[PDB]
Amino acid sequence: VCVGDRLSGAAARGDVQEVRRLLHRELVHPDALNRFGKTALQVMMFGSPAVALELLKQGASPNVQDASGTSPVHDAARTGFLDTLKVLVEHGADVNALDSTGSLPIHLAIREGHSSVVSFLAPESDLHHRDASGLTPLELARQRGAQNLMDILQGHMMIP
Amino acid sequence: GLCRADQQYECVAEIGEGAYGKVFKARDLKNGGRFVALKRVRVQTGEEGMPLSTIREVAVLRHLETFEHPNVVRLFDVCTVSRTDRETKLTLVFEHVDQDLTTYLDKVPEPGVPTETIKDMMFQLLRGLDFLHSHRVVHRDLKPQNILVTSSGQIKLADFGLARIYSFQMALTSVVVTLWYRAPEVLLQSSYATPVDLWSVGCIFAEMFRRKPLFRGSSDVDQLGKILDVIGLPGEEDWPRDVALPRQAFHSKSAQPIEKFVTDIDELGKDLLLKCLTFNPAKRISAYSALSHPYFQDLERCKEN
Ligand SMILES: [Ca+2]
Repeated sequence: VCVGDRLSGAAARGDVQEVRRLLHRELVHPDALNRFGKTALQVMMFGSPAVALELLKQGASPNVQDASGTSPVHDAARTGFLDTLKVLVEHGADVNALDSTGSLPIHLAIREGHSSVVSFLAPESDLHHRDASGLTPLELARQRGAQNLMDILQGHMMIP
Repeated sequence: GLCRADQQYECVAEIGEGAYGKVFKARDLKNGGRFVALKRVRVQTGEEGMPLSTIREVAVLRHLETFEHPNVVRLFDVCTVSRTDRETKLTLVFEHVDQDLTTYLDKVPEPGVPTETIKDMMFQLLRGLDFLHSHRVVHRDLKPQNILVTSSGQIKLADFGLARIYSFQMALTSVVVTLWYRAPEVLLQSSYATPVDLWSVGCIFAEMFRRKPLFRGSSDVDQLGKILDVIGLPGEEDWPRDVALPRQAFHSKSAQPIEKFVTDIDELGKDLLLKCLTFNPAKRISAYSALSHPYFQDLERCKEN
């Protein structure tokens, strides 16, 4: 269906002027489905917080998932764009959503090395949660040899 | 054909279209669900039953990919999805980065991109370009939209390597072509080579300080006039022979001091800038010589804290 194609195409190109035109000038529903079954917030250029913001201010559902359980907060954390992740969580995105490998957004951020994202997510994330390879966030970091990430995580776990 | 790409990649959004087919953002279901770019390329087959030169360009991209240069996007796979007597359909699977330089420049806070980061990003851009030119690949359409910028500030060049061919005005869709980064020898329809990309680097360098394109023309002739207003009318010996547009058709204008258009650039930057924005392609610096310029002297690559 064609408006969902146009709106999601614009979002995935980071064309914020066409996103704004479609949403405010043509008043299009921000959760319209494209021909692949996705909304614009699922497929958007994740390093453009201005796109996320327009879409969420107009009503987009922040907790959409695809088949597997991947949500926008997983992709923001994997790609490492903390500015867009903060917009998502300010609008109600769940930072403890699980994808199909049973990973949290912080597992993905650790795997890619994104240390400002891991500091932001550490205090709200379930740091005891094990992914499908049996690894908590700290165990994963240690397996990668990521000493800076370990220190961040362990400070949130050593409550005592 | 020979591979089932549809079982490994899930399309999620259409992001583009060229002369060879559409381009999709897709998810790589074998590798975590990371995003990749899927480019469909239909390869013409000729009388003799062999793929025509497009297959040779794809071979060049696979060759380049065995070096794994850090400042070009990775080619993860080439899938042949269909083979008949008239065509091969390939899907090229590229690394996809979710930010371009247009968006980075648009979102950065006042008062703009830090000096040191402009330097680091121009050094990576030129390293990527020197890698391509040293393997005889000219980009030809460098602009902020196909310079990708990772969330850690790594630059990756994208959207190069396939020959320019006719396509039904783009399939009839997507119709406004940007001339803002094109080199004067191309606007004059003269012969072109690798120096065309350093002209574009010069324009992008300026734009990193301005956060607005330097030369905004709307046609070949208007684009040229906007160029010459700044850098001045070239001498008769710098104007190419045998082109349709005469030096005479433009104003006589001297060069303007470049700091009228680019504020905040230091004196080393100005020199490099002017060396990329040199009208005669034979006098323009090369990417490899640009990497040696004194501008890059203090490249402060990751200290402590
Ligand atoms: Ca490789």
